Amino acid sequence: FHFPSQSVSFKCASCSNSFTIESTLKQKEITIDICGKCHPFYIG
Amino acid sequence: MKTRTEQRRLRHKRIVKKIRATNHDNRVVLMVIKSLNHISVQAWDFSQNIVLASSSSLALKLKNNAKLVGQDIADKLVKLKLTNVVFDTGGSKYHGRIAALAEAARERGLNF
Amino acid sequence: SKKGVGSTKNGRDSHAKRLGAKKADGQMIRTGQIIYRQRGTRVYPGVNVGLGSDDTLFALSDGLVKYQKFGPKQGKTRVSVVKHKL
Amino acid sequence: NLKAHYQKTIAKELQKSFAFSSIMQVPRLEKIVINMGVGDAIRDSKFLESALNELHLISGQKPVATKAKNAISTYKLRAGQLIGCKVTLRGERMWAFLEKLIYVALPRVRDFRGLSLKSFDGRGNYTIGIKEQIIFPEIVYDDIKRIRGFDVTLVTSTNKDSEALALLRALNLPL
Amino acid sequence: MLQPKRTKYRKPHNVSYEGKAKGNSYVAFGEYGLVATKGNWIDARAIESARIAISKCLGKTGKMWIRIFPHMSKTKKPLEVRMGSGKGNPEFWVAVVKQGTVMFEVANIPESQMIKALTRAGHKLPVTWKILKREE
Amino acid sequence: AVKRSTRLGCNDCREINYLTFKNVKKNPEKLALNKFCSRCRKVVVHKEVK
RNA sequence: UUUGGUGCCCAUGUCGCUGUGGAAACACCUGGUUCCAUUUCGAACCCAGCAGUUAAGCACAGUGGAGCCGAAUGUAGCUGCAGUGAGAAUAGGAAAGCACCAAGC
RNA sequence: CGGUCGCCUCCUAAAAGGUAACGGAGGCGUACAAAGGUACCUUCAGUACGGUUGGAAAUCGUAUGUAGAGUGUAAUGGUGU
RNA sequence: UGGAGGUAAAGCUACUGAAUGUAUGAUGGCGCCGGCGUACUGAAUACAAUUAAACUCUGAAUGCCAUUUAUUUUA
Repeated sequence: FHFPSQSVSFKCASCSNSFTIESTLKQKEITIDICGKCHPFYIG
Repeated sequence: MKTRTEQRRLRHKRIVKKIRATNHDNRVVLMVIKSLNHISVQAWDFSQNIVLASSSSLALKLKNNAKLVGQDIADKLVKLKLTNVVFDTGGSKYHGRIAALAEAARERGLNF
Repeated sequence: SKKGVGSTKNGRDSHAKRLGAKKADGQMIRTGQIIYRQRGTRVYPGVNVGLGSDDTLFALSDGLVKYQKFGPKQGKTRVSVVKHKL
Repeated sequence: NLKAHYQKTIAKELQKSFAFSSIMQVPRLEKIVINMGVGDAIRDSKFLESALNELHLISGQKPVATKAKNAISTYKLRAGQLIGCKVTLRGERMWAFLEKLIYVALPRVRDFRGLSLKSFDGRGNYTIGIKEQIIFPEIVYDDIKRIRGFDVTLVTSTNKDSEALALLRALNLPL
Repeated sequence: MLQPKRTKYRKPHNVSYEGKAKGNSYVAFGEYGLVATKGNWIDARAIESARIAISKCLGKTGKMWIRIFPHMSKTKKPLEVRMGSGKGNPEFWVAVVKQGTVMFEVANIPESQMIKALTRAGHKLPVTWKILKREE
Repeated sequence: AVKRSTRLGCNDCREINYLTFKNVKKNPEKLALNKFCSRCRKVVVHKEVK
């Protein structure tokens, strides 16, 4: 079995994309600048 | 394409045929269908392409845990004296209430 | 005049172990009797047929030999010792 | 969680928008495959640990590599010689990784001007292929020494590519 | 000459073929054919001789095909050598001819010129020439 | 001429018991199988005794 | 018998499409909620249920279409020098059929 | 003497098989403690699509064909859970 | 009568291989400007017919073993 992967939250800087979901076990709250509406053509 | 049912059917048929071939003296055939609601079992005698008895929510012993779903058909088969059956492991692998049902044959006469 | 002549190739007919229809339809066959000899599983044993460690088909029990065509094309041949009383 | 949210409102919206003879011909997803083709691992790139490790990092199932389809001399492998790593994604893990894929990975795609490359096979699949293995924050660019990505694939039981396209359009994926 | 790419076997037996005409009892694309009154083993030298004689005495706008191309091989032994040691030697490839097979099928040139062409090929061919009409 | 079979003996009586084919390439070592022995009438782990 | 189980003959019956019944049962679906399993996990496998369905899984009519089979005579074969009769072609056929159990009966 | 001395794959050798040849087609003097058994699971290769290197093939997800893959061999057939 | 052959034979787009006009004609000769069909290599099929003991989609008679009534002879 894959080594357990736990719940991680998210925080963005230019979009404030907050989403919590089970994922990789090296991170608890991924804070980044580019996520959600940050890419020039992420809109839509 | 596949709907996770015909794989069960194909495994189930291959294994019942192989186990019928293991014993040259063909006995009554226990084919069991692990349905999503309950578990159905039928005594197909592979000498006339017919069924001797059945057990399911409609036949006997309403929906299966309920080990009597196999117990009743085994009792019907020991009224027929076709024990030591060519017992199919089933396309649905031998786990869960089937573990209760399959050995329900052994506890009720089918000495396979 | 002879002082030597051309050689001979390895081209003479290969003889195998004696095979064929050892038993035929209509006669009772007995257990242990060699009913069919094949080199490679091509003619398939049916019921009550034993396959030894030579791809040699003999009678596991007594019966009658039967060669039947079946399948999608009537091309597959099954040899079977059908249960005829000894 | 995207799982229950989608399965309740978005699946029903897709069913009722373009209808069928039932409500189970909805765009269906069997699993999610995550992939790392590393054939130079045999040719001493990092000896197969890179794919296993990083996919395991981005996995939900125990990573199992798959034996090669052929035997080729330009990239040595025969009779097995498992190349790369592969993970299937079922149960919770499907939507668990779809959430990060659609919310985090999508804006970080270098070529993100509308992901409608028609990677459909016309056989009810959608084969997203990216040459940047750094698409999630679940991976650091220190496992492999080559330009690398993933050939992930959305799969459908009843083969219809438009169903996968509808899945794409309704999960904040610009076309 | 006219030569096949390969033969089925390097030294095929000169096996007897008792039966009747298998396959070509007629032409395939021509309008006439040089059909023989016998079936045997013939080589490419007579094939080329008859074919080019036919083409020389025919016209131009007609089309030409050879139907039963040389397909097997010929095994012939030199002479003044005592009998023994098996077969002979592989040599010129052979076109198997049966009772009714056609070698050369030609089309789109005056018909009586076709009859004459097949006759003069029969001069250049070991067999007695036989004329055959258009078939498929 | 040459042999691929092996001569195997029981480890309890030293008699010669078994003669069966034996892979000599990928199993060049002496074979130690638990097969039937007659002077004790039971399955015992035989060994190559020669 | 509507409908669930699938044996059994084959490419006619193999495929494809038009669609139809599902009301109980059935399949998907609800989830990984334990038993159980993944050569990797809820994809099977297990659970314990059906909000839903005739699309698919199941079954049921047609589509002579791809495709199957290919009749008689003759034909080689054969071999008293005719039959013997292929093949192959045509006609035509078939869209499955052969039954039990179980509930809708 | 050339060539030969044990064994097998095809046929001529005339349909059970067989079948002579100084008849033409290939070799072997073995290989697995698993390639045995039991059980459960399990399939085409190829080809195609679209795809991180990955080009035609690797790579994924399929469709695909249903035996031309594979099965120890020389060749034969056989083998579709 | 039963079994199956694979001999003979039609056929080999029903395969193994050579073969031909016709169909896409890629693709390379040949030039052309990633672009283009090719003097030709030209795949395999649609179509066309082929050659063959070691080719058999098919495919006999004969033959073969068994079969039951049967006849010979005291072998």
